Amino acid sequence: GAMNSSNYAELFNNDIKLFVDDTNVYRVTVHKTFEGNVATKAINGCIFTLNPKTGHLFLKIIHTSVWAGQKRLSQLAKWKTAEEVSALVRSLPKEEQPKQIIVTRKAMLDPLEVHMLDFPNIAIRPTELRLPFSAAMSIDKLSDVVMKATEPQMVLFNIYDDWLDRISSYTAFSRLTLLLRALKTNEESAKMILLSDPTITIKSYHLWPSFTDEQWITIESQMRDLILTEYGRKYNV
Amino acid sequence: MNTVPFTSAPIEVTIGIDQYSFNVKENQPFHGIKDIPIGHVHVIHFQHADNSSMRYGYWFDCRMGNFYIQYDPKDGLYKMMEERDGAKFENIVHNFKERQMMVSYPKIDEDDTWYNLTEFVQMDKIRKIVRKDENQFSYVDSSMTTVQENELSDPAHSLNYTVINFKSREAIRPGHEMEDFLDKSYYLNTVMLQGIFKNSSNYFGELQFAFLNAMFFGNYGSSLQWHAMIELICSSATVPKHMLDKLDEILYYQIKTLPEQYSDILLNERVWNICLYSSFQKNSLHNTEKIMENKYPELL
Ligand SMILES: C[C@@]1(c2ccccc2)NC(=O)NC1=O
Ligand SMILES: C[C@@]1(c2ccccc2)NC(=O)NC1=O
Repeated sequence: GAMNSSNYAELFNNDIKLFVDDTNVYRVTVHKTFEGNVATKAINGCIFTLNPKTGHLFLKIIHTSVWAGQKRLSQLAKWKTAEEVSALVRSLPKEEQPKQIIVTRKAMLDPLEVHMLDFPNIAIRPTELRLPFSAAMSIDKLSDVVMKATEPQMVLFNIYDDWLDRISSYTAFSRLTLLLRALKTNEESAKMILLSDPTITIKSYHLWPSFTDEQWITIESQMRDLILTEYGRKYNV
Repeated sequence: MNTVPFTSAPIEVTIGIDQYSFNVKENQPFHGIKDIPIGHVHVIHFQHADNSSMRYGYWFDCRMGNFYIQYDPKDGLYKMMEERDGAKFENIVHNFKERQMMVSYPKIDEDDTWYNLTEFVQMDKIRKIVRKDENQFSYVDSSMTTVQENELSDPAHSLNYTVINFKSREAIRPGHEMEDFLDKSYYLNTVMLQGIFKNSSNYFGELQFAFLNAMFFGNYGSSLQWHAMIELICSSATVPKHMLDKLDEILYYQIKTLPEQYSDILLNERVWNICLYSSFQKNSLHNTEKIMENKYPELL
């Protein structure tokens, strides 16, 4: 059934699983028309499909042309997400296909179940965790490849960089969710924390800076402080 | 007008015949039911006074044979049987009528309530849902499960309703996933009507039989089937106009007949609110929406 705090270590066992987040698939800017009405303009989006054990991120870029001439785009977006996830699964060798797919929003359950009827043995699960994957577009290199796309495109990343050489996937996921929670709560502050020191760089083939173990502890503490702060600044505590 | 005689009534029981019910006391001199209208299926049903558990009964059509009821003290129930000796049967019935030992099927001469509830129900189709081919009548009870319930356990004793499942490969064309899930017309018209039922009359007959089983025996699975068949129509954007008009009449008489005190459990809140207020056909069931709003506004 649903994924929550009690069954959390299941994410890091050896059953292949994928998280799917659809929160950045259909993206718009809202603006005034010359007549003073309101209109939207779509911008490129992305499906965020993540293996939490390995860090493998299947970033399907959603180009604005897929919305042309379509109605009820927020509904269509969920079905397009499910179509693209189904296509990804079918593209993988049998031994790489997931045994479970966990959707971060419950409105993805029926679209994905219907698109995966051919895969009765793949479990489609919701989660009670409030995961911060919407903040993926605050990662500069991911935002860049999405906004530069001129056509539909799948781009593959490892969202953990090389961390698994030194830490477990439980710890790597905890670091990722802390970074993304911070970026979601105060993007400017979070990004200041991550880059303030110009001597720590981001390798060309990485997403995050090349922190030493000691520096990650400092970074991680600064992100907790930020989240607690904003939580005060927000609630006045 | 036909007759279903009873050998005797050894145990106290409430007997129903279609939408009517009466009490028979233990060893009361009761020898059956006369004046049963020809032209309709009928159901004769039972609830023992000592175990209100297990309502059970028999669907039959007197044009298909001479049927009677006899209590079996081993199996502990009133059993329907066929009498093949037509002269023996006529002799038995005439004696019981002369002695006035039978209740008369009510002859209220103004409305077609039973006709309206059984318009499309045929004994031949009942006998394919309820398989027991050596008898011309069909036994149903409160506990019998459906073939779909069994997929989610005795197959001989099951209700073989047509399986409807909105998240099934039968219901969803590859490449039309969103289209077919949000508008079930393909599944209704091509898969079910053209493919399985052949015509809307047979579809309505199974819908009406499921409702009657859900209401007379509190058969949970029949209730599920009735609602699934309603929802499949209401969730289709493209439905023949005559089918919508007939469905409205069917449901009207079903809601009209339902016991007021069984509404809470016999009516699925989600399906009815969806069907009357959200579905493609939300504006196509005027009679049904009006009786539902005046009789069960709580549910909505
Ligand atoms: C007339 C009858 C009845 C009529 C109307 C509602 C319920 C029952 N009374 C009775 O003893 N047997 C019936 O059928
Ligand atoms: C309430 C009940 C039900 C029966 C028939 C239709 C709807 C509900 N559920 C169950 O398990 N037995 C029932 O009589």
